[PDB]
Amino acid sequence: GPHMATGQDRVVALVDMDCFFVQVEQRQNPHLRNKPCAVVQYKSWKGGGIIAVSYEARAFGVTRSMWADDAKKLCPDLLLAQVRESRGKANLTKYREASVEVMEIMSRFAVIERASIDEAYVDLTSAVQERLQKLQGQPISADLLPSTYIEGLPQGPTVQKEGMRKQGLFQWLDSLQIDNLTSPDLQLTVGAVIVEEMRAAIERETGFQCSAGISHNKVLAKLACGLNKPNRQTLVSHGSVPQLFSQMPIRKIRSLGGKLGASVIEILGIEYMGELTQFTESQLQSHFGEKNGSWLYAMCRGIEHDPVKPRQLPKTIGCSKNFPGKTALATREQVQWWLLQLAQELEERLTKDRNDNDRVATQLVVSIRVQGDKRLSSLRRCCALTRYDAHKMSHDAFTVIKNCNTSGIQTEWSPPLTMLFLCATKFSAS
DNA sequence: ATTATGACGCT
DNA sequence: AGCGTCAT
Ligand SMILES: Nc1nc2c(ncn2[C@H]2C[C@H](O)[C@@H](COP(=O)(O)NP(=O)(O)OP(=O)(O)O)O2)c(=O)[nH]1
Ligand SMILES: [Mn+2]
Ligand SMILES: [Mn+2]
Repeated sequence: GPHMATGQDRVVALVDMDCFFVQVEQRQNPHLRNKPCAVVQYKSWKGGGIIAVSYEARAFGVTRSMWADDAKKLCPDLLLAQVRESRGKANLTKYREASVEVMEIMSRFAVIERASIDEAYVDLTSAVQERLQKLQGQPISADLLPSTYIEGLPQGPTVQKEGMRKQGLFQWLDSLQIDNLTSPDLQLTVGAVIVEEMRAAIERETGFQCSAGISHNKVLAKLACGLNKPNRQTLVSHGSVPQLFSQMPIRKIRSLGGKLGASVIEILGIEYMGELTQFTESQLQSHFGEKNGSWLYAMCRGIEHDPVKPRQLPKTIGCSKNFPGKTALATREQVQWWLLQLAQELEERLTKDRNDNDRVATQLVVSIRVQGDKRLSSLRRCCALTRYDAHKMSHDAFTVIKNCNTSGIQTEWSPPLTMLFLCATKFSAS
């Protein structure tokens, strides 16, 4: 009872940009704004592959992973923007720079954890304590939460979406105890006020809209963020978890969408996250390992301890290109030329990183895939990265992979390569 | 012939 | 160190 810690110590937010690459292209080209729009890489094969979709286009069924030609079948008026091509490959520099814009704004409010190109976690615990001190017990006005949904409300005792949102927010605010500076629900609420301010700053200063989740940990904040996209934020309280999880398919929780989640479902004969509560911690550890079992036991009760890492910058800088079907690399000249192209992009990105961020990578990872292997990587080899020189990096990558070529002929490469990947890692302050 | 990444766990 | 998983 009283000693049963409830995972309510922290306030954590997850901010995720809406259809990010689409918004970057819509800012640049006003003709794409408020239209069914998608971003594609390449063009020749099936119109190119879609990686981002505006919410207008999603209404027609357009999705990530779809070929543009098929998307045009669903939505003939779909507008398309192509990712830049440099040195023969997709070049994502424009979106990385737009990402830095957003991350720098977020960092004004709190130390952030960059989780991807378009989303970051925020530990708002301390900022919430400060704003609570300033409030002096003043209640929180619904006017300060103009885009916030409270998950699970309204309940009990109404036709429009905004009306439902305000109804739920009113129920939430009317139930709040604002004389208690340690009430977790009050803390989440103040956290949501701060996130409204953060999202307002992002849109004012970049033109980009985002959604957000506010809860007591990273997994619940990420799930919350998804509930009311786009351009809205959602508060998931500790108390909302039993109802939320009672119908939540296990695969919706981050990290359970793959083989482990499928094993949970098959071994335990369950479907929803809430069903996990009936097992003991030892039972779950016995099926899924000590770490996974402890994580599942806590997570199905809304409890998770993974910290928001103080990390605004990526830990690695990498360059990769697939060579599918008949484009697979089958000569030594080909393999060398593409290693050079990747290494030249890598050198450019690394040199800009060193100038911006006062650090130097010290290890080069070379990964390849060979024809007939379904795995992502067929082989990974590291070597030393001592100079930011593309010619040296590509020569070193060739040296570490060249023993892969089973061809007796010096010129031919067999079996052909379906992927090259260069990744700079193990950064040190310079 | 989804593709270009990036994070992290395991042994 | 090299490989596998998860993500998207
Ligand atoms: N190159 C590449 N980029 C990708 C891929 N998948 C996503 N991206 C890029 C393009 C995406 O714009 C960006 C962020 O990924 P999300 O947050 O998962 N999707 P979004 O922000 O579009 O929509 P939502 O409003 O639902 O969050 O990552 C991929 O497979 N490859
Ligand atoms: Mn996004
Ligand atoms: Mn994202």
